[PDB]
Amino acid sequence: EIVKEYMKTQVISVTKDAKLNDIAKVMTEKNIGSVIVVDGNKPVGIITERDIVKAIGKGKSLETKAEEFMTASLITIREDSPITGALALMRQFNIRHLPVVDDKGNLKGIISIRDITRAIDDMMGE
Amino acid sequence: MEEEIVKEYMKTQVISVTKDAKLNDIAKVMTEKNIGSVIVVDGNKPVGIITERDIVKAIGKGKSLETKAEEFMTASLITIREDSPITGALALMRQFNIRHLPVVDDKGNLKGIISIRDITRAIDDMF
Amino acid sequence: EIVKEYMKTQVISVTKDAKLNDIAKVMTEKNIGSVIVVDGNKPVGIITERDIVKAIGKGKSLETKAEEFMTASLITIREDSPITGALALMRQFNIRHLPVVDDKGNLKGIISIRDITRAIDDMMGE
Amino acid sequence: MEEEIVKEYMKTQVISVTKDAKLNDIAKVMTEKNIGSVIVVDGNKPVGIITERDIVKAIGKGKSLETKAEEFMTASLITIREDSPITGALALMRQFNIRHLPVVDDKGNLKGIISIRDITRAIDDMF
Repeated sequence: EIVKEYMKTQVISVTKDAKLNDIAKVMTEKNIGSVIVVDGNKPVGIITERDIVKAIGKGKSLETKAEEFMTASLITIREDSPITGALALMRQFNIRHLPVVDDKGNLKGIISIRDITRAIDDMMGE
Repeated sequence: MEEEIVKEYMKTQVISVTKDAKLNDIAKVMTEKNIGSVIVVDGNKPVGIITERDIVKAIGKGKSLETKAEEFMTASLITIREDSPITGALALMRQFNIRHLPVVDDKGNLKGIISIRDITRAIDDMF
Repeated sequence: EIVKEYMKTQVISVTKDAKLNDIAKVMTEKNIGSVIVVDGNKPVGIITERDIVKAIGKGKSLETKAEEFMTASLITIREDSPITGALALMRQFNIRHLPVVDDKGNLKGIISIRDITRAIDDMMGE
Repeated sequence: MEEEIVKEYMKTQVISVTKDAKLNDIAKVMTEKNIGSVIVVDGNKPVGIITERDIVKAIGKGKSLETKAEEFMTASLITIREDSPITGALALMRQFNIRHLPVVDDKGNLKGIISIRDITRAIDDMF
């Protein structure tokens, strides 16, 4: 089983200077719970619904920039990689989400631990 | 065997906020308690629920940090008494196509939350 | 949801005087884990793989008759009944299996608690 | 984070019978311990497994009550060390398309049983 068959297809992202309220609006209209923060050319972080609640919960304003409340992270994975490969990286880098790119580097999707345990559920004798 | 009752399978010590609690204070509770939702109460009685998504949605709609709970929560008055048999909670969940139900006492006050998973565990238990 | 959509289709049964070793042979060839014991016209009990192991485990011989090691029970349910109806009977009569019959009384199948919890799993917003 | 290891998620205190144990004695253990299967060992080392179905099958094939464990068990030498990382057990399960694995110590002796559900729980835990 590969990342591609379990990741959530998603090419939308937001810049490191994007505003929290604007980010929230994108996620709401696109109907997504997580989003990759890119420093123009590459992913530099991830933002989930929990990160937005936590940011407000810590005293940050609705204008706070993405880079100030996202989970900073540079690691990515190829969509062709085995899911167990994604699991290993999430563990080693302590992250619940992985931006998924192609052989060229273009952002294709995002895969999370939920997807991993799911793929496991889908896969036996006693 | 006798019927198992909600009270013995519900998750107690749930977190709630009043219907006029402000968005920022609610986000603060969820952040400090590390939870993904809270029950909104009106004088101890459940009137809705606020999830992380409800918060993000309200912000994405331009609501300020002072927005009251009742203005952006998911409204719901569906509840089940703690003295109710397990299957009673099940019948209510099916009827309203929902996985969780606030649990109240005979006076209508919030006591806990029971989920569809709690129900199957109760079935497994008695068997 | 009704019993019929979750029960295991099965019209085979064994008599109350049937021998344990013969019962075991039927279940093995038909590849089933449970079986209804009938007193000719109606169900009078149930026999599962566990009952056969338990019978041997208690000192009974391979020749032991069905009625001597089965779970005695006369209750049945219609295949058209709602699953919650099956759950109620299993609870009230303390049994993990229910012989399923039709409007005429013919043995159609057997439904167990596993089927019930399964049907529940298959069925929502948060 | 470091890798979780089999030892911390395996079910210990499992029941085993020797490879020459008789069918009736094995059935007696399973009945008295109220379990659905036992590990068959050869000098503490796992050589197979006997489930309720294996017992019924042997009887249905005319085997007597004195039939030895090794004659009707499901033979299997696939095992995983208790010091192994969780994913190691996972890789072995996938490879052999099986949901459970006997766990042994460095000397090959039976210590427990780890299942695919234990693996997902370990994943949920560390996350």
